[PDB]
Amino acid sequence: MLNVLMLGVGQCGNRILDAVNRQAFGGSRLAKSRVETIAINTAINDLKELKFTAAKDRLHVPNGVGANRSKGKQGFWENQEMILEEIEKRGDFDLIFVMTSVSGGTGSSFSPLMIHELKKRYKNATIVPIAVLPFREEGTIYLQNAAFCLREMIEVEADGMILVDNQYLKRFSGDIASAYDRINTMVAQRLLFLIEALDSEMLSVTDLGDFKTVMNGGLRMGTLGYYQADKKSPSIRAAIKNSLREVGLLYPANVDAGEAGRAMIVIQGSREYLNVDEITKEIESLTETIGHVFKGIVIKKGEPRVLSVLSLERAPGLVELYEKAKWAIQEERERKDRARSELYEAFEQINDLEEIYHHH
Ligand SMILES: Nc1nc2c(ncn2[C@@H]2O[C@H](COP(=O)(O)OP(=O)(O)O)[C@@H](O)[C@H]2O)c(=O)[nH]1
Repeated sequence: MLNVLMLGVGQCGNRILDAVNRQAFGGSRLAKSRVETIAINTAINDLKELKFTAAKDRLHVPNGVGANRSKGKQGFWENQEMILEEIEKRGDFDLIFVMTSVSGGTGSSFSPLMIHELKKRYKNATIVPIAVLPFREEGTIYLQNAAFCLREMIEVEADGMILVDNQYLKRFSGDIASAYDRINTMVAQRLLFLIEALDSEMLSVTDLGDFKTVMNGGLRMGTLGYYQADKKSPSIRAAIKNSLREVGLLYPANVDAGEAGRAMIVIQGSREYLNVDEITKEIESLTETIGHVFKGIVIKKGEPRVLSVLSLERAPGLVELYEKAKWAIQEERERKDRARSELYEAFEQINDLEEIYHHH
């Protein structure tokens, strides 16, 4: 009943979309809503490396952006109609995910621009960016791009934003390909669960209302939490708590500290595991630390799993990111003053030397 569009923009966005398509193939098999996916990139090598995305869903936008957001923005304007045309060919959508890193040149610049245009064309749509944050010790440009991208995302007034923190989720040491795969798999798993949840309880598109209410609360930024219980311990209470603890989140929000203002908790699993009274009692507990909590139960054969959609009131982790971008930009300037300073100093040294020379 739900028309969903997923747009993976830039390399990171492309790879997340590919993980979505990967996992979606498995979901399709079990089945015995329309979900469109477009991977958008200015680098054709990236689109070539995709493995589970149909050729028709790979959109090359000609023309080198690198990590230059200015060039990215220019690139978008030059190809804006072509990009939007590709989207409009696929009909109407009720729900749009725009997936990108905030640190590159293509994803981070196209995405806020694209959302602006999409909001005009699909006024009734729920449009949700999935914003992937850089590794802590990624370079200066990555941090700077991140800071300005996040600003534009808020400015463009989408329906909230799901934060994905590469640093917190970072695994496999120097094996960045494995790190990306773990992260991308977690994002895709959560998004697919989210879409399933929204689609199964749906009688009308206005049923996206509660989700929008959460996403538009507080800072208008949030994240997804997740926990799959095992057969041994199917406790819903534990399952609910574990999806709300940092280790369960895509971004390390501290729920116990009251950083989350709103939440949607979805419990999915075999009917025999689902005690409505118990679930209700657990949700009531959350209102201690979380202002408004909505809940959904989805019956589907399996050991229970929980998805949490959190909305943030506070995000100290993002402030830390901003300060590091700031510290970075500044250090480059001081490095340029010390060079001018030693050069001025050298000239004064030479003057004394020449003056000593002319006196002999
Ligand atoms: N989680 C995740 N992060 C990625 C992936 N690829 C790149 N990144 C991160 O995304 C940022 C680079 O942006 P990228 O999408 O590669 O640049 P773009 O193609 O110009 O938009 C850096 O912070 C990378 O660490 C990926 O597959 N998964």
